[PDB]
Amino acid sequence: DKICLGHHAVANGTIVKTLTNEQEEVTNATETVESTSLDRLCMKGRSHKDLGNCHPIGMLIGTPACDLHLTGTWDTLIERENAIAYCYPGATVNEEALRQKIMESGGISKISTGFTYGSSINSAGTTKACMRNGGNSFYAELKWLVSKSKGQNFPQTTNTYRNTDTAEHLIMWGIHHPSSTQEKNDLYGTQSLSISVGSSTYQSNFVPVVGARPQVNGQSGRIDFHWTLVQPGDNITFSHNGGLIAPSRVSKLIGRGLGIQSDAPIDNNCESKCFWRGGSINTRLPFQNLSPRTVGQCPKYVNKKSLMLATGMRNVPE
Amino acid sequence: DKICLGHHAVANGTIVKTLTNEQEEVTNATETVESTSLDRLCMKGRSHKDLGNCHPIGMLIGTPACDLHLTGTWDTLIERENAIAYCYPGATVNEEALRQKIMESGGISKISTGFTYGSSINSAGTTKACMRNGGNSFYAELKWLVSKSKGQNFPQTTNTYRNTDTAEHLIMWGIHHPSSTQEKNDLYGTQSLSISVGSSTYQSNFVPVVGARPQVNGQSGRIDFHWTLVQPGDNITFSHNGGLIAPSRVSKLIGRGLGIQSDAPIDNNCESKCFWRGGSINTRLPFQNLSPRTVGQCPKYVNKKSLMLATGMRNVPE
Amino acid sequence: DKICLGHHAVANGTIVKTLTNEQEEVTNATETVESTSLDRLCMKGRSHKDLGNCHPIGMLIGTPACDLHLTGTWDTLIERENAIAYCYPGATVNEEALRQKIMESGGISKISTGFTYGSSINSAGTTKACMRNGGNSFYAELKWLVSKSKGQNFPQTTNTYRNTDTAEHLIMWGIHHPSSTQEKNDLYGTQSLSISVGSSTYQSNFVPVVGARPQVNGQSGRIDFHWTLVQPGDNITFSHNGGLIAPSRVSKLIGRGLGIQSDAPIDNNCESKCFWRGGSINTRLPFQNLSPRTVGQCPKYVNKKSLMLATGMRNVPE
Amino acid sequence: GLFGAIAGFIENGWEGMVDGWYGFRHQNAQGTGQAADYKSTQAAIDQITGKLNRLIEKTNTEFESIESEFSEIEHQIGNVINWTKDSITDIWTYQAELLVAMENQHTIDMADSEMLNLYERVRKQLRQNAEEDGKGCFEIYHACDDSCMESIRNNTYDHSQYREEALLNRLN
Amino acid sequence: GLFGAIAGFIENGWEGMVDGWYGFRHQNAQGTGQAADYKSTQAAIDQITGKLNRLIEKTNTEFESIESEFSEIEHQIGNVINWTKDSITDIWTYQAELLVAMENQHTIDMADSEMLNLYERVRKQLRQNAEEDGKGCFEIYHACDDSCMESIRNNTYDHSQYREEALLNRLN
Amino acid sequence: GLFGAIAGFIENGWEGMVDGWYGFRHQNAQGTGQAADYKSTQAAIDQITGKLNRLIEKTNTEFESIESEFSEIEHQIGNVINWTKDSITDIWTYQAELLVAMENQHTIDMADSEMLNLYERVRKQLRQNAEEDGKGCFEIYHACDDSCMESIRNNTYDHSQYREEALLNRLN
Ligand SMILES: *[C@@H]1O[C@H](CO)[C@@H](O[C@@H]2O[C@H](CO)[C@@H](O[C@@H]3O[C@H](CO[C@H]4O[C@H](CO)[C@@H](O)[C@H](O)[C@@H]4O)[C@@H](O)[C@H](O[C@H]4O[C@H](CO)[C@@H](O)[C@H](O)[C@@H]4O)[C@@H]3O)[C@H](O)[C@H]2NC(C)=O)[C@H](O)[C@H]1NC(C)=O
Ligand SMILES: *[C@@H]1O[C@H](CO)[C@@H](O[C@@H]2O[C@H](CO)[C@@H](O[C@@H]3O[C@H](CO[C@H]4O[C@H](CO)[C@@H](O)[C@H](O)[C@@H]4O)[C@@H](O)[C@H](O[C@H]4O[C@H](CO)[C@@H](O)[C@H](O)[C@@H]4O)[C@@H]3O)[C@H](O)[C@H]2NC(C)=O)[C@H](O)[C@H]1NC(C)=O
Ligand SMILES: *[C@@H]1O[C@H](CO)[C@@H](O[C@@H]2O[C@H](CO)[C@@H](O[C@@H]3O[C@H](CO[C@H]4O[C@H](CO)[C@@H](O)[C@H](O)[C@@H]4O)[C@@H](O)[C@H](O[C@H]4O[C@H](CO)[C@@H](O)[C@H](O)[C@@H]4O)[C@@H]3O)[C@H](O)[C@H]2NC(C)=O)[C@H](O)[C@H]1NC(C)=O
Ligand SMILES: CC(=O)N[C@@H]1[C@@H](O)[C@H](O[C@H]2O[C@H](CO)[C@H](O)[C@H](O[C@]3(C(=O)O)C[C@H](O)[C@@H](NC(C)=O)[C@H]([C@H](O)[C@H](O)CO)O3)[C@H]2O)[C@@H](COS(=O)(=O)O)O[C@H]1O
Ligand SMILES: CC(=O)N[C@@H]1[C@@H](O)[C@H](O[C@H]2O[C@H](CO)[C@H](O)[C@H](O[C@]3(C(=O)O)C[C@H](O)[C@@H](NC(C)=O)[C@H]([C@H](O)[C@H](O)CO)O3)[C@H]2O)[C@@H](COS(=O)(=O)O)O[C@H]1O
Ligand SMILES: CC(=O)N[C@@H]1[C@@H](O)[C@H](O[C@H]2O[C@H](CO)[C@H](O)[C@H](O[C@]3(C(=O)O)C[C@H](O)[C@@H](NC(C)=O)[C@H]([C@H](O)[C@H](O)CO)O3)[C@H]2O)[C@@H](COS(=O)(=O)O)O[C@H]1O
Ligand SMILES: *[C@@H]1O[C@H](CO)[C@@H](O)[C@H](O)[C@H]1NC(C)=O
Ligand SMILES: *[C@@H]1O[C@H](CO)[C@@H](O)[C@H](O)[C@H]1NC(C)=O
Ligand SMILES: *[C@H]1O[C@H](CO)[C@@H](O)[C@H](O)[C@H]1NC(C)=O
Ligand SMILES: *[C@H]1O[C@H](CO)[C@@H](O)[C@H](O)[C@H]1NC(C)=O
Ligand SMILES: *[C@H]1O[C@H](CO)[C@@H](O)[C@H](O)[C@H]1NC(C)=O
Ligand SMILES: *[C@H]1O[C@H](CO)[C@@H](O)[C@H](O)[C@H]1NC(C)=O
Ligand SMILES: *[C@H]1O[C@H](CO)[C@@H](O)[C@H](O)[C@H]1NC(C)=O
Repeated sequence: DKICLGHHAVANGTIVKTLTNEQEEVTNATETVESTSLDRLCMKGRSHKDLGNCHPIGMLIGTPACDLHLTGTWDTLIERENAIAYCYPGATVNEEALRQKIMESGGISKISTGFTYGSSINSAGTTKACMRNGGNSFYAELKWLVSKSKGQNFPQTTNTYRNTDTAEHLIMWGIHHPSSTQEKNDLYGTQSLSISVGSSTYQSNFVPVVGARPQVNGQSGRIDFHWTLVQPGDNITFSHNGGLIAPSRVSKLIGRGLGIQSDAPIDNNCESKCFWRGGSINTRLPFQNLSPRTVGQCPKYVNKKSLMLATGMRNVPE
Repeated sequence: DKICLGHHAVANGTIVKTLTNEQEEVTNATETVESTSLDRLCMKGRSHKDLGNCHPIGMLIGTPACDLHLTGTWDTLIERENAIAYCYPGATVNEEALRQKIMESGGISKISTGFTYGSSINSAGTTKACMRNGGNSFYAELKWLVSKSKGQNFPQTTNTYRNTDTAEHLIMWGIHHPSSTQEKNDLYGTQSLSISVGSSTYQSNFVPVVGARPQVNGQSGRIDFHWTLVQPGDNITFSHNGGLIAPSRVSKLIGRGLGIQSDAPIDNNCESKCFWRGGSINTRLPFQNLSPRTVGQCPKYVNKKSLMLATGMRNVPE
Repeated sequence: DKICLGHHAVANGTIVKTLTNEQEEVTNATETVESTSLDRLCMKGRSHKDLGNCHPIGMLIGTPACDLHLTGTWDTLIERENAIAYCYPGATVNEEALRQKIMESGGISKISTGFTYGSSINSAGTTKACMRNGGNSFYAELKWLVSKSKGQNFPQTTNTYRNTDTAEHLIMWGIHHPSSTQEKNDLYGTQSLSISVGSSTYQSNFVPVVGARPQVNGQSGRIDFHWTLVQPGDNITFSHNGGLIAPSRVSKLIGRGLGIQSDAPIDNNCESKCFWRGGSINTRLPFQNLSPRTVGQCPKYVNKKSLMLATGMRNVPE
Repeated sequence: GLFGAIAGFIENGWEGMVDGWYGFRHQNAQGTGQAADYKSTQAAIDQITGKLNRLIEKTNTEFESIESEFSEIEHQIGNVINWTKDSITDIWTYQAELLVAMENQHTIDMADSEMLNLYERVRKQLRQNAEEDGKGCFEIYHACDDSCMESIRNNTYDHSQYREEALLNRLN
Repeated sequence: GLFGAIAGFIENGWEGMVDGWYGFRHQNAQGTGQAADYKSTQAAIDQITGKLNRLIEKTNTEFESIESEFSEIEHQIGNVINWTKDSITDIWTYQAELLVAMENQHTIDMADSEMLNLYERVRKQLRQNAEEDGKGCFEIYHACDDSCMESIRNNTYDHSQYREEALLNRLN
Repeated sequence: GLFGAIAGFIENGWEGMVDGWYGFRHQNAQGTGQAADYKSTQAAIDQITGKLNRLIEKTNTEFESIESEFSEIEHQIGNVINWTKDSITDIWTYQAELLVAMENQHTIDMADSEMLNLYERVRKQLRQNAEEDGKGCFEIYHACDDSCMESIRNNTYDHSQYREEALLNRLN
């Protein structure tokens, strides 16, 4: 002669944290922080470009290992560890400011500079560091300018690139730094060298550094690279008596793409919006504990491993 | 023999978001995000100084457009688009850092330097770019230093400014870069050129650059400005042999100001304490969705178009 | 035949802030924001080094003040205001980056390079700015190179340091800047001057510049400093004909510690995990109103004086 | 909701009631009318006005320009500014949404409280003189004139006046 | 708990209740019984679903790498980024632990309320035909068959049928 | 408030109760006595302890110097750090203000219900042997001495022994 009331219960409950207790036992709960990572770059429905052994800056200069990737259109650009950019010893002035600019870009278009050289200039400078086909070569987009004969002073030559396109072109050039005073006089001459670059927004002078250095790739001499962007209708004029690594082609970035720095293998079976150094993150929930550094539409990083959100009521055993 | 209880409800109810329900109907609700903005600068109760056609940096060097406000005191400062900074082509090193110091300040003063030179030096050098009364003029707070006669060599000049005031002053100098080797010897001399700036708190060496380049404002030659702050009591010295224009009087930044940058009509009937490039924001609401870039005391920017707060109770249809 | 139910209360209750009420009275409350600061630096358990009048950079070059801080290990580094690193007037390029790097270390080790010189070279050139025991000295970890014969030319000497350690090393060198055009001729010679520093990762050339300037510590000349990291196995080469201050020792930073910029008395009986300009912060509360600039395991700075968290029921008066 | 009054055991209120948030409707031999409560209406508004005033307050953290609207920004540092500003916007957009959801969930259950408290006040007052139907309406086992219905609203209602009278109807 | 029903006066839940979240366990002359309630269960389910709905609402915020992975970055900006990232992390870590804990507290108490709201729905429906047990049951003082207890659960129970019967059983 | 026990149907609290947080006072033929229930208080006290354990937790997330407190930082990069340091502060201030304001509301409504839970616990013990006044007090209709008052507090109360005596005084 009685009617009773009560809730449902389970044998094994799930522990959750509350404002009053961190040992609360609810009937059922779910996870909110992702721990699962796919060690693959999910590239389905995505026109990706792997670089393999090429480093982004090599695309603009023409490194032998980066010869494949000198042009293309993409929405995503993948970069690897140990990626070579400089065949011949050296670096680029603010190279990171340039590298992430390429990883933000969605394609590279190449345009000729149209540079004519005199009789006293050997525009066919090569090195054993840059190898193509098997023999010696040079950076694809650049030209090493030396004296035609030993000793003879490099002539004061004026080279001008002009813009015609509606967009802005990124021009690169290098400065050679000889390994000894005796070697310096062979390449350009005994005379004092000065490389002056002039435009409408950029003016800077460079003097070739000469001195003894350790051997890199089998060389003591080094070439450092410089870069600037020229506006539409704007001209860039070079004035030098040797030492300048001339530009044969200028670079032009098409659109906007995504830049991934991961060593993980590629996969076209899955698709992802979130990437890190160890692969892809595919999840609906808003937290992850994999890495603080990610790219794209991503869950926010948290220091905790597990955080359980309760879906059911208090679990009271029988 | 009966008494009933109830709660009022409206015919036209509005929808709000909760923790459990996405669409919950309430009797009344108000917005928490400001979407409306007046496209006018509200300057009531503010001793504002409108820059107009001139640039903030043009005040310290003396642009013909900044003649009406070389000195003056204010609480807020308004910058306009396409503001003339330099009549003679060139840029300032750390241009933005220099710009922000003027926008931090609430008033600029000018203190004379008293820089005299030898008979060989001409300080009356002027340009065709800086137009004053349809003539040939130079910057108001700087003087172009060239050799007296055409073809002469510039002597080794040593000039020193003395900071005697209790507050620090802003010294400004610029290095001129000749458009050719024939122009470099024309008024600075055939000698080797080097400009040195030395004090207790700042020292750096500057060398001019030769080489042909496009004509901006009908000029191939450029002047790049450099700046430092002379501490109270300290002394700054300019050791130059040619290729430097000297300051006639330095700047003193006093008090704190507000830096507004927008192109909108000025209104002195309204008063606001936050501004953006579109207009001004007058709201009590803690959030806004108009622009992520604001200056002053503002509500925090959000990506939500609408967030409604329940002013009333749970609306049940009757 | 009666039983009443109720609760407990107190006379003078604590006021707290609520969601629905500004003024709410409770039976008990506790603070969450820290107002109480400790004006000491608590270094119990911590193996620390107080520099005092000496600057962290002065440990590397060997400024008279740090004759007791050249070598040693710690887990905490304390730096004081108006510190000393330059007995002779000058500044280090990229100083702050160098400064922080030393503060981000837990011990310094030193190894002698053992650079050797010829008969015509004087390595023991000293200044009265770097006084040691009354007599004239020079930075303990550098040697001033001058010609043995006053006036004659300085040899084209080359020096190279070998890095034969598993971990990396830091190297520093000095560049002289004369006050008169006769100083170079009496110390180094009348010939042209150039200094070439070279490694596999870093290389540069910088010429000693002459110019008149104000006197600091009686000295009109300047000695500026430059630094780079030498990788394990790599070499660094100096091509010089004078004007260079060659290092007599290199430096290898050990492990990690904690860098505090504070002018506060040291307490060895007290222990702490957070430190600021005005001392230590010891607390279990999650917030503070003292300083935004803090180091170590430190509670979050909030822009409010006090916020109290209720620890009892609502207080009802009688 | 939580207290099961609004959209709970009371089916719905009244649109015709404009003179309050909570009210009484009386049913007797004389006729039918309506009179709103003032005590529980203000008790609900005080919670809301407190909240409404708690967010309209503006703090004075003055922020100065770091990005130029006309001048070009350096690209490498421009990405550092962009990364922070987007992160900050993401925190505030998150906090703005969670607050609205938090406060709306609390206000909706707060109203359920003052309806239940008004119900619990009358229930204990009528004591044995009445029985609840479950639809949110008290049935007294005697006749109440307009003075008898007004006495429950003014909170001055003596249960011992109708104790044996209404206890007689309950047992027949 | 807050509403004091779950783990409150009711000792424990039933591990046999598989067809729902809340139910009845009735005993009469015919025998035992066990049937769940729809409204109470669904109110608890519908609210959790919409609570899980806000969670998976993904932000369309595009971030790009400001910190280089393989190459080196400038040491001073390299500290600024490391500081900003760790400060952003601290916000989202504490914020996450707050949300989880806050939503955990409200859900448990929400599920507690719909239990009490059902108990109050049965108490008012039985009017004066049944008295409260203390452990969450109802002592029915009349002969209530298997179709009679169903009329409670169907919300069709009429006390007028058993009023005279139960009242006399309560008083002898 | 939300549960109307503290600052609700009860006029005020007793300022002399030192033993506990919640309790009862009896008025019989022998006199008045003060006793506080241990179990009902612990439930509220332990809930506060859990909040105080959440805010002493170690945020070991270590930070290091980015601004030189003695020397001067470059203007442009130094200005961005200011904007970032102020934004994080502006967030953490709002975080600290919300946490406190909310947590307090919860503790108030926690204790508001934690005696209502005791009020309903005693109500179910007595059942039909006592009636409700409205002020928050149960008046017993039978002879209840000090050893009888002991059982009501000690929960060892049996209403079957006193059922017949009470249901005579009520209906008279
Ligand atoms: C840090 O953050 C700032 C602000 O978000 C970024 O500044 C933006 O820079 C981008 C360049 O990448 C600008 O986007 C481009 O705008 C061009 C013209 O904009 C005008 O027209 C729009 C109308 O929609 C006006 O709102 C605006 O005021 C201008 O008047 C477009 O021509 C560009 O399109 C290009 O891409 C398309 C792809 O479909 C191609 O067809 C072409 O290649 C085309 O060139 C582009 O949309 C943007 O305007 C700037 N923001 C603002 C507020 O002005 C910084 O770049 C960012 N730093 C980073 C990412 O490193
Ligand atoms: C900004 O933040 C980043 C990330 O926190 C910092 O970068 C870290 O820098 C430290 C110090 O150089 C690195 O720690 C080192 O790890 C080496 C192990 O190699 C790999 O293993 C780790 C996992 O353990 C991987 O994550 C990664 O692939 C590493 O490459 C050790 O060999 C190092 O030990 C050395 O020092 C000790 C003294 O403490 C000596 O006894 C040893 O002989 C040895 O020489 C060291 O522990 C860390 O790996 C870096 N992480 C990343 C992601 O790059 C930046 O330093 C920081 N920027 C600042 C402070 O400006
Ligand atoms: C980023 O934001 C921080 C603060 O959040 C700023 O850091 C402060 O910078 C200001 C200058 O911009 C400094 O304040 C000024 O100090 C000058 C020297 O006074 C010293 O000695 C006194 C002894 O009594 C100390 O109190 C003081 O701290 C200094 O050490 C004064 O000349 C200035 O006084 C002027 O202003 C005040 C107040 O407005 C008025 O009384 C007068 O108008 C007076 O002329 C001023 O006090 C301060 O040292 C810095 N504080 C901290 C904590 O570092 C950065 O400037 C900012 N970065 C930017 C803008 O790039
Ligand atoms: C047994 C022995 O010691 N080997 C001799 C070599 O010393 C020498 O060739 C080698 O050394 C020279 C300089 O001493 C070069 O570095 C040379 O390599 C190249 C290179 O591939 O990088 C050759 C290029 O032709 C040259 N490029 C030009 C045209 O400028 C560069 C260039 O000198 C540097 O890049 C400048 O920094 O160097 C290397 O193989 C040869 C004689 O060759 S040489 O006449 O070209 O000097 O004789 C070996 O017996
Ligand atoms: C039709 C045509 O092509 N126009 C001819 C002009 O090119 C030329 O004068 C112009 O060019 C000269 C240099 O070739 C100058 O730039 C000159 O402008 C000034 C200026 O900026 O005002 C003149 C100043 O007197 C001078 N300032 C001083 C004192 O140094 C500066 C100066 O040269 C530069 O700033 C240094 O970098 O330039 C401009 O008018 C004239 C012939 O004039 S010339 O004798 O000066 O050569 O002929 C036009 O037909
Ligand atoms: C007022 C007057 O005419 N008196 C003469 C002195 O001024 C002068 O000695 C002093 O001035 C010179 C510059 O001309 C230096 O500042 C010098 O100081 C030192 C220094 O401590 O830094 C002395 C060092 O011994 C020396 N270091 C070495 C070993 O080279 C340096 C160094 O020359 C400078 O740093 C280069 O810029 O300078 C100070 O003593 C003396 C000079 O003649 S003497 O050296 O033969 O005595 O002549 C006085 O008549
Ligand atoms: C670039 O050169 C052309 C002539 O080839 C000239 O017409 C134009 O003015 C130059 N551009 C600028 C920006 O000066
Ligand atoms: C530097 O030179 C030393 C010997 O002088 C040599 O052992 C080492 O291989 C050189 N470094 C490199 C990177 O080749
Ligand atoms: C428990 O089951 C329910 C319903 O199927 C679901 O909501 C919840 O996510 C489950 N928990 C886990 C850990 O899968
Ligand atoms: C709703 O009406 C009330 C009373 O007039 C007022 O408080 C509130 O601001 C109104 N809201 C809207 C959106 O009209
Ligand atoms: C500035 O220069 C002169 C040196 O003659 C002197 O008045 C003053 O001491 C100098 N200032 C400082 C700070 O050394
Ligand atoms: C509150 O005061 C009481 C004294 O009645 C004390 O026992 C308790 O520790 C205090 N609690 C806090 C959080 O300060
Ligand atoms: C009822 O009368 C009392 C006076 O005892 C007064 O406080 C209250 O406001 C009255 N209510 C109405 C609705 O007039």
